[PDB]
Amino acid sequence: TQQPIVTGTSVISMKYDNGVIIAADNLGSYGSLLRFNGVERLIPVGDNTVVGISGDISDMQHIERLLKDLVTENAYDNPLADAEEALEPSYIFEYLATVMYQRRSKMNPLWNAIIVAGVQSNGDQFLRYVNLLGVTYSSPTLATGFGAHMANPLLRKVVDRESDIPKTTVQVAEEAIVNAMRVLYYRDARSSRNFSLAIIDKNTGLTFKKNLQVENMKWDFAKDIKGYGTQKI
Amino acid sequence: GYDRALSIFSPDGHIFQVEYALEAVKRGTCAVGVKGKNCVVLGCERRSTLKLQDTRITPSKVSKIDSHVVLSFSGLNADSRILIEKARVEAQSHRLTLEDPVTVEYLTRYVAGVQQRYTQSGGVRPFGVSTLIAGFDPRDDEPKLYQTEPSGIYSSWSAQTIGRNSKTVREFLEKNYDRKEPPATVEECVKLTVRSLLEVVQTGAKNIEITVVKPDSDIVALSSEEINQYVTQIEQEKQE
Amino acid sequence: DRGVSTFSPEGRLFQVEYSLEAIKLGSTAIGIATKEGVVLGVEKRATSPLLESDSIEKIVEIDRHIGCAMSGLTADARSMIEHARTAAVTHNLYYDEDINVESLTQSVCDLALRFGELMSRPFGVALLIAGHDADDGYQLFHAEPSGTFYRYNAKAIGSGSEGAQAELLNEWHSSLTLKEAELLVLKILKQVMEEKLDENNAQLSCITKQDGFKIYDNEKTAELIKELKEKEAAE
Amino acid sequence: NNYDGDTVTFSPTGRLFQVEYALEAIKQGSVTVGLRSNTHAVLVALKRNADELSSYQKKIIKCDEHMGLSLAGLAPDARVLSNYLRQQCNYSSLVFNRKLAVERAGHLLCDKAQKNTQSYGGRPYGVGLLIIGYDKSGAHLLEFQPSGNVTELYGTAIGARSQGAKTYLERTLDTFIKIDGNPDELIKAGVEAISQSLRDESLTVDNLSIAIVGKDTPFTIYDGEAVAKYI
Amino acid sequence: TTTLAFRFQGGIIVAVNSRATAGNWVASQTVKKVIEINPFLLGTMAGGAADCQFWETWLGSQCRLHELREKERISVAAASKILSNLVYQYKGAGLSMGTMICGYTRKEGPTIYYVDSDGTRLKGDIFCVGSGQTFAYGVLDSNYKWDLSVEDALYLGKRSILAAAHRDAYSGGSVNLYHVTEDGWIYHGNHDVGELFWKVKEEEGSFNNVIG
Amino acid sequence: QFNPYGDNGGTILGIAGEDFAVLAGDTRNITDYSINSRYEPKVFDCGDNIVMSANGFAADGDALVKRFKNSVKWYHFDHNDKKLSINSAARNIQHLLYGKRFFPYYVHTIIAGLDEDGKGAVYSFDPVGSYEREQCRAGGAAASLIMPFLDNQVNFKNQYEPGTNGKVKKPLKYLSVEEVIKLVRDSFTSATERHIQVGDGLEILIVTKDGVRKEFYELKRD
Amino acid sequence: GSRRYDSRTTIFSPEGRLYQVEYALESISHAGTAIGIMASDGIVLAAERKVTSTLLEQDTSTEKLYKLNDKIAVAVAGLTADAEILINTARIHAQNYLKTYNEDIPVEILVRRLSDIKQGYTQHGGLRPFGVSFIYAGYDDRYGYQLYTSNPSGNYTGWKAISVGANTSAAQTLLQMDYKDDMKVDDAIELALKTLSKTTDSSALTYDRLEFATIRKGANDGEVYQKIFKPQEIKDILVKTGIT
Amino acid sequence: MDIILGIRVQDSVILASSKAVTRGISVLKDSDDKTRQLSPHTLMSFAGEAGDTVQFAEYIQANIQLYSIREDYELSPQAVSSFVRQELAKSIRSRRPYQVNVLIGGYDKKKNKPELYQIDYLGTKVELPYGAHGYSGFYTFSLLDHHYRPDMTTEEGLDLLKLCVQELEKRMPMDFKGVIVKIVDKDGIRQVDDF
Ligand SMILES: *[C@@](C)(CO)[C@](*)(O)[C@H](CC(C)C)NC(=O)[C@H](Cc1ccccc1)NC(=O)[C@H](CC(C)C)NC(=O)[C@H](CCc1ccccc1)NC(=O)CN1CCOCC1
Ligand SMILES: [Mg+2]
Repeated sequence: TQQPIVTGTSVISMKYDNGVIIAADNLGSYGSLLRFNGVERLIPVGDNTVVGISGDISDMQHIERLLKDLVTENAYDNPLADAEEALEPSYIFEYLATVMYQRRSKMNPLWNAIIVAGVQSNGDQFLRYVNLLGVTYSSPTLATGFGAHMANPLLRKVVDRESDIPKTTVQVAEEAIVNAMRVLYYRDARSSRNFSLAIIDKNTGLTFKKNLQVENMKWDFAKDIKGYGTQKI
Repeated sequence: GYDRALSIFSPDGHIFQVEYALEAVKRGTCAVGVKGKNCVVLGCERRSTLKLQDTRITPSKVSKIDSHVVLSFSGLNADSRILIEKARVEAQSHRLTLEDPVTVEYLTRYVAGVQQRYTQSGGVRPFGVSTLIAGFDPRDDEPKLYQTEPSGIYSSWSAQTIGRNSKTVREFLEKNYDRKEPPATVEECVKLTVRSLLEVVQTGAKNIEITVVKPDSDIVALSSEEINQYVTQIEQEKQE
Repeated sequence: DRGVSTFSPEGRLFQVEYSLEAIKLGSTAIGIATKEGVVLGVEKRATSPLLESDSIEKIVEIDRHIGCAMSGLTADARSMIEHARTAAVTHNLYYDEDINVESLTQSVCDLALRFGELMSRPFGVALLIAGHDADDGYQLFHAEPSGTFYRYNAKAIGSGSEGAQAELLNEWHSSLTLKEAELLVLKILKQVMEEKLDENNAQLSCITKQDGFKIYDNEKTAELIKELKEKEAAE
Repeated sequence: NNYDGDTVTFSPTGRLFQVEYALEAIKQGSVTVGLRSNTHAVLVALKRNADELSSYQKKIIKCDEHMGLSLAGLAPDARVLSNYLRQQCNYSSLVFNRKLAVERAGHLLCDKAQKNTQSYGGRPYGVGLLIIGYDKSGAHLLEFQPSGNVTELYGTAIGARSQGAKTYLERTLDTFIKIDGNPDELIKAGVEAISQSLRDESLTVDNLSIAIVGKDTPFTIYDGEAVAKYI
Repeated sequence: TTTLAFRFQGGIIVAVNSRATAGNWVASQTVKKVIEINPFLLGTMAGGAADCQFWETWLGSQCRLHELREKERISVAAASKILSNLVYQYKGAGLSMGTMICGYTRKEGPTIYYVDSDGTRLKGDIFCVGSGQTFAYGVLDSNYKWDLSVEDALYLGKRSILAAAHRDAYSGGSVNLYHVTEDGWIYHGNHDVGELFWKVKEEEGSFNNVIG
Repeated sequence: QFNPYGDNGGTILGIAGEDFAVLAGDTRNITDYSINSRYEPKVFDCGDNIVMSANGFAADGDALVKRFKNSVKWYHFDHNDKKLSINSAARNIQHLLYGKRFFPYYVHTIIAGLDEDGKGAVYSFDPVGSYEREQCRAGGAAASLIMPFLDNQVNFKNQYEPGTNGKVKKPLKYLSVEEVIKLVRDSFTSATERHIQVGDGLEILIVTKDGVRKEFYELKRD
Repeated sequence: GSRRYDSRTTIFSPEGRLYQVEYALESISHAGTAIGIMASDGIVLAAERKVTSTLLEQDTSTEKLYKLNDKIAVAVAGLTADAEILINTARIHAQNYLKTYNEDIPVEILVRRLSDIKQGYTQHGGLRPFGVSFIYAGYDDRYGYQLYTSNPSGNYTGWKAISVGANTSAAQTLLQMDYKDDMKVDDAIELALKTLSKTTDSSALTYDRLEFATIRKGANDGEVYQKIFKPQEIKDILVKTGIT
Repeated sequence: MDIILGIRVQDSVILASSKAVTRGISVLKDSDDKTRQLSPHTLMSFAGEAGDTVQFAEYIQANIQLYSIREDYELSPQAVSSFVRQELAKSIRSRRPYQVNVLIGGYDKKKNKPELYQIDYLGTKVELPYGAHGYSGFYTFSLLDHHYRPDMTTEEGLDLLKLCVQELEKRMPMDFKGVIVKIVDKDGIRQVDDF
């Protein structure tokens, strides 16, 4: 039995024609206090997987270490560690999903919501979710926390089903992700303007973008809003 | 824990520790079991090199396992107490779970199983004991007499003897005991048991113990005078 | 002394090889498998005439569809039978079905090598496990203390095993009836036994799909013995 | 002599005699052959019987859909080791959704056998194994020895008179390695290889045992009338 | 549930309904609440479905092991006590079982043992267990006599379940009958309450509360 | 306080024919008022012509299916590749479920296949292992909507022969695979209309002696 | 491994004897003789101290005779250190019985349990047996006055008069000669001392080389008293019987 | 389980125990014997939590019977009661205690005296001339205080016991379906069939 202390908010992601995109802001909240601002919640595993984590940051750092150790362990007595017997997104996910469910079954969970985004060896897109309960699901778009409520609706307008994936380019997909991050900044009280974004493409590989900012925001209409009903001045 | 495999096989296929446990039984005082038509009698030798004994308090050779089953033995006396205790506990445990007292076969099978377990468990030696287990099953009037030995094998006997000079008394019983017509009465069964011990014992004074078991938990041990009457009667008939 | 789980220079486990010598001293047990059933027969071998031979239990039921005969240090077989019976019933509980004869034998043979320095020594008893299942039909297995089991059409174990096995080699064929198999066990038992064979010092049993595992009465076996003697005198 | 009482003792020349005696148990065992191409891997095993009334001891065991082995020596020890492989293959599937690499399979067996050669009380395994499999890096063949030594090979053979089949495969190396996309021809090469280890006896229908695994072929065993094709 | 079993001149009658509920939701109307343990032994099931179903099939395994080891059929007393000692080990853990172990043996004769999850074990001639046990008792007690015929006894057991099936909301579905004799148990069919109620109403002239 | 359980919604349906059996289930995965996936299968081919679904808490359902699939694998290893009969699978699943009697799998489990006589079989389980063979069973969120409809259409309950004064019941008979799939599709479209956790897609697995076939149908996405 | 150095204490000889038990008995046969004599109105315990030195503190010494409870005492023959381990166990067992049943432990029950412990060391554990033989002297309301002996085998027997330790063969013959059933305590006291005086390996039997104890009903009305004799009390009883 | 009474008179101990076994709103049985014979001259009645009562009684019974066989000797009522108390005293600090209250009626053959012990589930032992467990005491104790004499015969004790049962049947809320009465004396244990 836990309670989360330092927390990370939404992680959003979606599939596009050649790969997957995933994003998450760089904030580590401490209740209502926006305590830590340089927190990286996207963690690459190899050159083909990115694990995005929300929830308790201490448990996130624990998972970082597990993934880091997983890469080390896989390299042992493995001449093909950087080739055929390299870590796949599906291997990394199933490992985490096994851990998450074992921990919830011991009534001592890792208080997180995780999205494993990557591209398999055969070029197939991988995008699957797992949380503190051990619950897993996959979808063209996946989001945690407020992202589930606000981002998914926006991202599903682009990729509403499986057949929309080949029709969606990386430019369109990234635009939707960046737009969703802006909406979350408007409406999620535990979000920050600064965020990280990662693209895993089957051709161009892993592109990890840091220090992005929400921009092109609409605030001007606020000046016209006066009072809460009758007030004219 | 002490783990050593003490009971092990030898090149010729023998477990010497089990066979040496039989030698301890062969050293022990003679014990005989004879079952009649409506009873079983357990005879036991007591060596007479021990005078100044207190027969009131000295552990008796025949032990009650339950109100309807008895156990005599030959071999190491200290070892026999461990088997008797385990058997008595199992007897009460059976009544508790099955709501019925043990059969003589079941009790024998349990005791035999314990003896066997000590022939292939690490850190222990076999029991230097062979037992004669006798009695009557609940609500049954058929006499039961079983034998066990250190190896763990057990079997039913019309009449049987164990201990020192047991081969002599077994020889006697083999020609004197008729399968077609066993001892019809208690007196006949006791007499045959005493006769068989008189081939080996020495004197029929305080050397022979007799215990008679009858159906429905009717067990009684004979006194010196009662046994001596059989000894006196047999010797007078012998001089012929 | 020396370790219990030690290899000889020839590449055999000393204790396993010595336990086999103990089995050669044991009373004879013969099994014959047919398409109408499997027959199991044993030499009781009472050490004395006062011993009530009917108490000698060297043929044993494991389940309704599986039977078992033994030879060697027969006291060692009790825990093997106990394990077999539990394995058989447990499998029925988990899977609502009868358990395969081979799977049962494998379960018993897993105990065999669980000794060392687990129990202190190998078993000093060989088992003939006979049974029937829907998949492989009527089967006869020989389970040794080495942990090895062979399936057999016919098999003899015990003191007169090599003589009886040579006899089973000639006599066995794939079209044997149950009645023919019964007489064949009695015939071969009478040849290798020390004392003269009768209903009291020898026991028969069989397992059939229809009636399951059955140990024969002394009255039934006595008639088969009488039938056997008449047929040999008839030519 | 004085240094063969247990596995924990070294001889003056640095030998482990109990491990060597365990190795001797393999030499007494019935011959089995392993060989592979780039697409498939094949096990061929000569099964042994007690007599004409007995069955023929099964030599080949399946470990996963993509892996399995053949045995030579103590069969119960093969059952223990194969069961361990089954669990490790299975652990890899459940936890990582990943088929176990044949090389890791060998590393795991090596390490399991080794622990039994350094500790008091235990004994070495008395069996040699030929593991075949098809994983993400193609076809594989491993030779396991109870000393712990595991070796990846193109082909090999273990058991009694295994030197005959091993010499043949050493000659045939360049031929059978290129039998790609042709299961039956690779088996034929294996059946001809094991035939070089035969004396007085020949390959019959209930004597021969063959197994195969490959690119689009799960690990499957052939016995009885299914191997009559290759005699 | 409603289950009953009573002892009489001609042996033992056992009758049960076949409904299964998850609150007010009627989950099943075709549940076997009698477990055939062996040819001379039966077990009724009331309370937790899984608890009863699991442990009474386990009981049959233990009864089978007994007759293998002892070369003799287990007594009803010993069988019931294996189950009662088992549930007693789990006392407080939350098992819900109200069972009746019915059977015949030579030494005992026809015998019924009530066994529940809080460790109670009672020998008796008549028992009714389940949410509708009171309704069954009412009919059964008022019409019970030791000198009932096998025909009349079977009907009373069936009629008693019907009474409960009618009044108790969590009882219904169908009636399963059994008769246990010196020769063993005999199944006497599955009787749907849908048809049985009207058949009984018409023939017997009872159930006047209901709109005919 | 940490609650180890969750409700992932969805509903499943198993119907047994004469020489076939179907096991259907919607593909929607939810938590509270949110949709997690519009296509997340929860009906699986487990081998030996057994199809299985454990509806309720997905994490427990996935674990159970995973364990049963593994049980089938080991049944082959230990019993000479013997085929696991549907009745044997059912009993095995009871022990899997009851093994966690005091920390249950929060799922309604249904398996379907063919019995040893070749006839269609459906077995349904409660969360702790009580099981029963049935012709018909709905499980999950919309089970209460679907099940009484199945009683009426599959088992012909409350239907009497016209003109017989409600004395002669409508006779029971096996349905064709075509008629059964109609009932499945109509059951799920009706459930989708009136239950918020049901929709998106419908995946049916049909089991015959030839094997396991799949069929997919769209459902309303609101 | 360690197998090399294992003596195997709990095994049989080819003749069916327990090596270690036999050798423990051989050890005990060199220990100072201890005699127990049971009379109709009490019990006597007499024991010879092992070759005493003149500078040994005699009055505050306990080598042979120990008290288990108010009703039971023991005479020791063998390793004293081994005996004390067993004595403390026996003392605890007596108190467990009293705590459980609110009744003083029957003599045989205490003897059996102590003998069962010894038996254990001969059958399992791989440890050497206790090189000790006891003479138990005690009273209870069931059998009255009782004498028992136990030895390293764990076998115990009841006696009217018995000796353990050195020269038991000679001592038992002398006891068998002069003992009779209607004997009193005061007569038994004399027999015990006379027997030691003849069987002793010393030149002459003196007070400083003896331990002595009685268990009488000599207390006031239906109650048992244990008397462990003081040096001066032994000196007096030795003169009173005409040994010195 | 509800009503268990005990009366020690001149030459015997009389135990009366209710026959009703109730679960919920149903009297499941009306002929239940809430007692076990621990030895030929010792009888223990019991009452309390369902399951625990019989499980405890039979466990004690087995232990006493084991003792009797081992020593070929009958334990005194005092010894048995002390053994029982210790078991309950262990129990109360266990993970799950036995919730059982007992009366032990016995005849000491060595003293030639009847003895009645009352032991509650905490392990609280008292020797009494008359005893009761549960709500029964609230009526019977005052009644026995008045009518009881120490030199009474067994027949007088039974009449005194009838007076208690009548009072309980009049003022007790629950129907306990009468009592089984058993007498413990020098000749052992016997049951009164007509009460
Ligand atoms: C009469 C019919 C009613 O009392 C009988 O007593 C029967 C006994 C027969 C069936 C053997 N008892 C029941 O029907 C019994 C009543 C009950 C319910 C819950 C707990 C104890 C007793 N019903 C059950 O046991 C049902 C059987 C189902 C219909 C197959 N099972 C459940 O209710 C399950 C498991 C209950 C449970 C017990 C112990 C631990 C955990 C769970 N629970 C659910 O199905 C929960 N729920 C149902 C709705 O769907 C969402 C989940
Ligand atoms: Mg909807």
